[PDB]
Amino acid sequence: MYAVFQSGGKQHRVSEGQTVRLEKLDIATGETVEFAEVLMIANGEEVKIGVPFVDGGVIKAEVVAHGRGEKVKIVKFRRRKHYRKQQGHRQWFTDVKITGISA
Amino acid sequence: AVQQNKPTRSKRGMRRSHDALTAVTSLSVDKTSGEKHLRHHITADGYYRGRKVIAK
Amino acid sequence: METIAKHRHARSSAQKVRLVADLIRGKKVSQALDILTYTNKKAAVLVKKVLESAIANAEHNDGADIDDLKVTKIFVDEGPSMKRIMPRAKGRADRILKRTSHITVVVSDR
Amino acid sequence: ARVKRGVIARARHKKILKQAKGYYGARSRVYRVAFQAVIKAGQYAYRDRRQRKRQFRQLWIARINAAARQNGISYSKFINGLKKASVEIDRKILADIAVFDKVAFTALVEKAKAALA
Amino acid sequence: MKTFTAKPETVKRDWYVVDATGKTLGRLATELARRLRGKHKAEYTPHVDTGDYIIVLNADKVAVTGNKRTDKVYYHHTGHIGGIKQATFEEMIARRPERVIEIAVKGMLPKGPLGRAMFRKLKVYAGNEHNHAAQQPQVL
RNA sequence: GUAACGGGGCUAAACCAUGCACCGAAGCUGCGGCAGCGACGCUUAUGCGUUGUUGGGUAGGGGAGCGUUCUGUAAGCCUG
RNA sequence: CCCGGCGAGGGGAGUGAAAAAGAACCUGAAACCGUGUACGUACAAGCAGUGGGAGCACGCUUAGGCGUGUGACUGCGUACC
Ligand SMILES: [Mg+2]
Ligand SMILES: [Mg+2]
Ligand SMILES: [Mg+2]
Ligand SMILES: [Mg+2]
Ligand SMILES: [Mg+2]
Ligand SMILES: [Mg+2]
Ligand SMILES: [Mg+2]
Ligand SMILES: [Mg+2]
Ligand SMILES: [Mg+2]
Repeated sequence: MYAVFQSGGKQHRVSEGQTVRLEKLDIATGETVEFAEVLMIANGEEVKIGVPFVDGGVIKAEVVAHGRGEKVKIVKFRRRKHYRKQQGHRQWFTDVKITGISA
Repeated sequence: AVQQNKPTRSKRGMRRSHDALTAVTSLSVDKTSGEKHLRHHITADGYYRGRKVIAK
Repeated sequence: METIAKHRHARSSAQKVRLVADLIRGKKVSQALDILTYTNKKAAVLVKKVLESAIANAEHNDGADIDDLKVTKIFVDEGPSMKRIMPRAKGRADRILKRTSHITVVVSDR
Repeated sequence: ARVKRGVIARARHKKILKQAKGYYGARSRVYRVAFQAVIKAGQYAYRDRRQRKRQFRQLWIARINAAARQNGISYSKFINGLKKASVEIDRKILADIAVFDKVAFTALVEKAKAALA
Repeated sequence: MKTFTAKPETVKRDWYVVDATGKTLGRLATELARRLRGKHKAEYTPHVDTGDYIIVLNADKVAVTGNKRTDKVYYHHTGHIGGIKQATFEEMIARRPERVIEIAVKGMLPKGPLGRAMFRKLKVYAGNEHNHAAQQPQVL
């Protein structure tokens, strides 16, 4: 079954796919707590019942896996006028992985 | 008729294209199993078959 | 040196001579002429001379009389280019580089 | 007491001269390129990356308008159906569903067609 | 990795058969021009070589909207100076739909090379079904 | 040389009225980050997290720095 | 010692730590000129790039959708002082 949701960008195109996302809040480390997503589900969309909504009955969510929420990425990114140069700068996030069970 | 900035490299190296040389390709003729030059019979004696220039 | 000969200066530009060289490689040797003697471009008269000098070095530096050989290598390099001036439109369009090369012919075993 | 410019002289020219692409003629070989061209590159670049965000959007909708309409309701009506929802709003970009999950997409056009009051 | 699906050099070609005996005339060109590129197509990244394969039938059944049945500049000037210019109204040319009218797609394509690859390569005809001088095989 | 819709092309793809929907900017919102000021939470030279807000602008003013040659720290450290 | 005009020039051998120090001789850059290879290229218009981008040549990895080169096609789009 397909997947779908927003939370910091509509990043939920792939089915299970185990792709990065955002970050918990208080801390990242792994393990889990079993967080169902929400019925943003495309009805899961995947079977003889691909549905315009996504809304194909109440409650429909996948549990978050919490594969690996760390790493960063580094990108210089520096501006400069004709008399200055903020050239010196850096801002990143860790985007927790998450594998996501089945729809 | 003056010029102003001109790129020695690349450019010119392009006009040189129409400047490469060429190849001939010709025979030997019955008698000379080699030379014959171009569309000539043979220079060795300058004869196509006999008394032409100098021969037997 | 595995019997060479090469050149230096004389003057005949690189590409000019680099063209005729491509004509001869691989078999060569027994091709001291014909694939060269039957092509007239200045570059040709120059590669042949050194060609023979090279194939001649086969009776001095090494044995293997002239008949086998291969000529597995032939490459020309850019040699110091002479500079001169050229009266033109008051003196702007004048550089003239004579250019020159060599040939560096080789003759090893197949 | 030695400027001896030679010392950074080289490094600077070499720096900008480092335009791999070579571009064309003087655009690499001559220092003239740098602030003339290497500078243009910086300018043309400055605007294109940020102006691009839309050039793709224009494509995204260009295909949605080309996919969703074939099965009833134009792009104009589409997002309007979609517009009505409590949670149902997943934007475009992934909107390219029309290329891989056609069934999803056409199952998504009803989410709007049947949705339009 | 670098996202862009390659150019399998016009990978697949889906055959089709329009009718043209319809009533849309000029409107049809677009969905006829979009098609030979990458309209219904999703993947096969256009811009590069590509296309499809459809075909027109009679087409002789067109009227356009307004009095276009009577207009349409149409001239095919030639490299002849001497004052040429061959203007013929649409109805005057509709007598034999040739490289024009039905061929209203040409002016709608990328033009020049490659776009030129699709060009008339869709076939036209003017009689629908009878002796389809065109490929009889698979079509829709 | 079409050249008095940008072109196509339009009988409505014009206009008038009515209403809904959609596209659309660096505008606003969302998310992250930077800096100044007022506050808030506290901590409390102080400072940091939350928050409200301010950050278009050549001449020109102010404030921070790099990298280079030379001097100290250096017959110390690095090196055939 | 060998090619050559008892040329020029070079190729070996030997000197040397090195001759990739040979007298044009330290290091030897740039313009500029060539040979070789990968790709593009002979129906296509313009500051030659930039944004998108397929293919091809190699390189990827126990696929995982990538790195290097080249760049068809396409939106833009008149150098610097
Ligand atoms: Mg002479
Ligand atoms: Mg002058
Ligand atoms: Mg200096
Ligand atoms: Mg795209
Ligand atoms: Mg917007
Ligand atoms: Mg600073
Ligand atoms: Mg090739
Ligand atoms: Mg790399
Ligand atoms: Mg001009």
